[PDB]
Amino acid sequence: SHSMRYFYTSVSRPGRGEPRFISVGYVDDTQFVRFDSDAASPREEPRAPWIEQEGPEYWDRNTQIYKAQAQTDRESLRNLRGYYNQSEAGSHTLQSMYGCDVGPDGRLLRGHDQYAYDGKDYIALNEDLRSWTAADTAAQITQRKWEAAREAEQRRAYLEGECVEWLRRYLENGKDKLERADPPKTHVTHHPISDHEATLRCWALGFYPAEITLTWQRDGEDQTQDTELVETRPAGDRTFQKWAAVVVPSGEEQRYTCHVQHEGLPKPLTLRWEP
Amino acid sequence: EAIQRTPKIQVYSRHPAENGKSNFLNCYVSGFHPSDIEVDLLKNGERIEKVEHSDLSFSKDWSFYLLYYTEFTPTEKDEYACRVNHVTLSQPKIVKWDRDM
Amino acid sequence: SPNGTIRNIL
Repeated sequence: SHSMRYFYTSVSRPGRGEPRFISVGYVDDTQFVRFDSDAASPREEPRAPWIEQEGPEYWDRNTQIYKAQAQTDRESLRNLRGYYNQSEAGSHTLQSMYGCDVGPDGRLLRGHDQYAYDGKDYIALNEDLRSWTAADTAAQITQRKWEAAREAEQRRAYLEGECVEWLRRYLENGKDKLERADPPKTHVTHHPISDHEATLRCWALGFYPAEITLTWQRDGEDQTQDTELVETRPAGDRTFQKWAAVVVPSGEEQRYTCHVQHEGLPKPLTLRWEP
Repeated sequence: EAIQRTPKIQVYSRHPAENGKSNFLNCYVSGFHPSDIEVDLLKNGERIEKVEHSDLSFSKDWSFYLLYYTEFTPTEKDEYACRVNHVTLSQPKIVKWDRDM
Repeated sequence: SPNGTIRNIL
């Protein structure tokens, strides 16, 4: 089961030129494409090795789409200012996210298409891909325009068709990088706080995909209450890292085990501090 | 306008740090809104010029994330840090690189 | 590949 997503950001300037448009494409937790309107020569560019099979005609075509969407977002930003009666002085943000989820047979599971204005939910295509949920009275104006323009039907055509067919093509071309599960490299470190307590930090490094569970156990019992978890973070090589830390009494370390659940591990892996 | 979200900052190496061993210093900035942000890697207080960043992207709560990264060689003597300025910060926040985190 | 059809304005 896999997903493709496109994330767009448009950021208006207060008479500092037209809005900047940035797009990223993701298959699962791998970025494969990008477009930046502020680049010297704005063009879709590759970000994963498996999209580089695609020839010159693919980058030229997708560049047309982002350039049109940049113009579309610019118009959308002008209208949004009016809906909310905001000054032309302020900088504003329109974000979009759309894409498809497929199963192992490559059949559509779920379609997505939603927008955010200044960090708030604005409008979202419903699960049925025929209707829209508006978050407020400005979004209802958009809803009404789009119901008149039969917009959902065009979005549904892309989500159930094109989206699925592209994701299937990428899953055949990047099969061993996209259906891989890199297991995490795991280790525990020990940092004395004081005379009485020490920190035990459980590391997970170089794993893909990002989804992971680190859990500290004392004599097989969960201590998630006393566990500090960092947010899962990119290593910068398309793999992720995470750590879990628990403050334990000095001399009780051998009673603590770290439990790592990850797709790349056949079953959950159990770690202890190794002095 | 509207909503503002204060950025979370993580400073770390791609690989476990080894003195004299070539590595990558990362500054991961996430959970912020709006997208405008200033990020620098510092070596002994000095801005590193040769730093690359990821393309702007966002999470489930629509908050933004970026990775700023640079090739580096750790030493016992050298200090590295990440400097972040955003509308939500009164002054820039500096997070010192700790090998243990 | 992203949506070929122009998306309507908000």
